[PDB]
Amino acid sequence: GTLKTSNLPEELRKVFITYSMD
Amino acid sequence: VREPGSQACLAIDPLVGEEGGAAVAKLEPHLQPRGQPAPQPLHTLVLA
Repeated sequence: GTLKTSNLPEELRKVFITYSMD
Repeated sequence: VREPGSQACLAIDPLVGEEGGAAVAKLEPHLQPRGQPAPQPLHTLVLA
């Protein structure tokens, strides 16, 4: 196979997580 | 008695046009071969 790297800017690398205690 | 000379019966035979008829044609699509370097689906994996 061949390798690849995404051009995803840094601004799109932010993620937010919501969960519960268990 | 009468003679059929003038009133003789008639046979019939069509003037078939088969000698000049066009033929039935079969179609085949020229497949873009995968034997030639055709593209492939880029099933991607992640190196974590």
